Amino acid sequence: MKPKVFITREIPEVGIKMLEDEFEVEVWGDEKEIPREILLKKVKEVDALVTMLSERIDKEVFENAPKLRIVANYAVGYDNIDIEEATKRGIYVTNTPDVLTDATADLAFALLLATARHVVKGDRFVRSGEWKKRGVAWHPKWFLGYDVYGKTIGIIGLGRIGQAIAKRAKGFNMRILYYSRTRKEEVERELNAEFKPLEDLLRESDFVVLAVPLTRETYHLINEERLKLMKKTAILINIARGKVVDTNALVKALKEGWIAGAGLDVFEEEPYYNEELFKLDNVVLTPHIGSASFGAREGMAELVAKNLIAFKRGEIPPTLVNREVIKIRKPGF
Amino acid sequence: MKPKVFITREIPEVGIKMLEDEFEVEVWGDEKEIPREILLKKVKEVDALVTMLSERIDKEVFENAPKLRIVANYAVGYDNIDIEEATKRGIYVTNTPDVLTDATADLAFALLLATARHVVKGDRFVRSGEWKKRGVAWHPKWFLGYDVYGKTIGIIGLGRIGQAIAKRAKGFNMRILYYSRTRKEEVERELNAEFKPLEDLLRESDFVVLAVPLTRETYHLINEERLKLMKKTAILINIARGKVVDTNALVKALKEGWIAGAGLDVFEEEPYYNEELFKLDNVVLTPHIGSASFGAREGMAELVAKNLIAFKRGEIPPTLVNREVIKIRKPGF
Ligand SMILES: NC(=O)c1ccc[n+]([C@@H]2O[C@H](COP(=O)([O-])OP(=O)(O)OC[C@H]3O[C@@H](n4cnc5c(N)ncnc54)[C@H](OP(=O)(O)O)[C@@H]3O)[C@@H](O)[C@H]2O)c1
Ligand SMILES: NC(=O)c1ccc[n+]([C@@H]2O[C@H](COP(=O)([O-])OP(=O)(O)OC[C@H]3O[C@@H](n4cnc5c(N)ncnc54)[C@H](OP(=O)(O)O)[C@@H]3O)[C@@H](O)[C@H]2O)c1
Repeated sequence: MKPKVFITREIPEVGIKMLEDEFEVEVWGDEKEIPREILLKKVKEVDALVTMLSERIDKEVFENAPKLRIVANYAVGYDNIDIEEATKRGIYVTNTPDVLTDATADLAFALLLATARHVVKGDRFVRSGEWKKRGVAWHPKWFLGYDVYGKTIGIIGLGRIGQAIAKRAKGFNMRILYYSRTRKEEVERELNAEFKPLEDLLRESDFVVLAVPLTRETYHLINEERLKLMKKTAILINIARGKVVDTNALVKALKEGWIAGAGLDVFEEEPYYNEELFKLDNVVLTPHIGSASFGAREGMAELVAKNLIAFKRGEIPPTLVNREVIKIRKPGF
Repeated sequence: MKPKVFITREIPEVGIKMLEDEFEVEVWGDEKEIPREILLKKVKEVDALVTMLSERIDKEVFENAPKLRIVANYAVGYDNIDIEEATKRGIYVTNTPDVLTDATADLAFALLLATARHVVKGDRFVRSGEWKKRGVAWHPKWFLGYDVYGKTIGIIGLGRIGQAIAKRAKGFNMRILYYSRTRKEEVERELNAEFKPLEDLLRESDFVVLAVPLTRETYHLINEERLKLMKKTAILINIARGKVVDTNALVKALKEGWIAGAGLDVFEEEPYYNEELFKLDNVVLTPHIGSASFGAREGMAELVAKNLIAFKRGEIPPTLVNREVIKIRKPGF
């Protein structure tokens, strides 16, 4: 167990214990994210790294990590890693797909329902004592929300999570529409999902759900132009990446009533603060807790360890993101 | 259109307009529920009544309503009406089943997911600016919640809404258990639901959902004894009636960690206020908004009108609750 690995956050002990028997492990345990200056210091002697989205693994990090051969992201997304640069350097990059699919799909529906039915607003009304203080038991128009069952859901990005969201949508007998980079006729057949050009999906959906990774092509995909295409009664749900949505445009759309509401788990900056957005009572916000379930956190921890241990043994990591690297340099330290 | 009807709340205009062409309609439009003294005054000359749960239609009301022949509840529950007394007097009682089934089942799942994943707590954390102010982007243990997909759901009361909840549970690939007064083998076959004695359902469920009406038999069904039977990681969801749950016992169970959390849409008194309950961050509360969807409210309004108009025409109301009354007195004014 001579290989050295530095883990940038206190992930589940199950994964740390698996790594301890194969690597010399070090784990960042401060309350705040590891400072850039300290990260550059820590990567100087490591053979492997386990990172969070908060760490920008760019060329500067690689230039300061001469022994680094594998970076395991404790996340399924990898927009925080310069994949092209890594591959060029023969550095393997892994992520945690599948093990967090159901937790994120569950949260996506939690936001869809909470936003559609004003659960957060209702909770505040009761909990604050306003309900009792005002002395009125019920009104027909109070917290009047949108039906979900039988309605149309438009999923943008029909990947691992997009499909999981579609499976749940069938439990609500919804009409499923989707727009994605790759068409999946088999999924279309099995779930009765129907492919639609982005423009038509936006016009026909009662609920628009974002499940695409952040790339040059998805950056601000949902802009002012597209928000205007959506139904005024439609709700936008984002569990993908904040930068996939033009926040200023979204806030404008909500204030002007172009759409009915939005449920967001991701933002353009994290932590995030936007006074105008936070004033709106037709939005539901969560701090990137998509994979925050006991099962997901554990699976992610075990998967990160599996990838590093497989690599140490000269095997191809199970969830390698840049497979071209294999031809550049064979696995191992 | 000589029959007179008094409606105790401003329900959707679609229903009021349907009634206007067949009855002389009067609609209570004050901010607060109609006072008892005024209700007794108003029922003196009416032939029909459209009531909300806030109105207790007991013997005292009947004794003061000599012309009353039909009471249409704008609700599916009717624990606010003395059905036995009504029948005896030849008074027809109708409710609004089915038209609000999907809205309530949707809200039930909204609470299940919101409670399991700490959506309300997360929203407060972001919205209050605490997330940004503290400057920490993410922690592995923050808002750590329970997986829903593939977990076990125990539905108590497998009726219209209980079954709707089970259909949604299949979208989450859940193991479905149920305890109800009547066994439905066909539903067991179609949804893979499994009947279980109440005690076994409580011990085996990860999520316990209440969907039974309030009766002498369901009053405080979930008491201290039964809360102790549930898993310490289980969550209780109540969209039925508040009195089906011993609130003091529930608060004790939550404070002591007997169960993981609870999502409640109904309370023992409405409006409700309970300082100890409202302090708990593992509960989600909504003000009886189960049927608060545009579609449900409209369907309910049309159904109430359909029942009264059918009755006027000497027909049996579509959703008559006390069918024994037909033999007591034929329909009509
Ligand atoms: N909020 C959270 O906590 C959380 C949790 C997990 C994931 N996420 C986010 O969700 C993203 C997706 O996760 P996942 O595992 O489903 O990823 P995945 O299976 O790759 O799915 C991504 C989907 O987006 C499609 N796509 C990519 N670029 C597109 C474009 N330009 N236009 C239309 N569709 C495009 C992909 O198409 P292809 O078939 O062509 O590749 C695929 O269908 C992650 O990258 C991450 O950003 C967030
Ligand atoms: N929160 C809201 O806004 C909202 C909205 C709608 C309804 N509700 C509440 O939900 C209740 C149920 O509505 P629904 O239309 O599903 O009613 P429903 O079809 O009668 O369903 C009630 C279910 O409870 C069962 N049940 C009755 N007594 C029982 C007992 N002692 N033990 C076990 N099971 C028992 C019934 O069995 P059987 O087959 O034997 O009759 C039936 O399966 C309503 O009465 C109301 O109180 C609340």
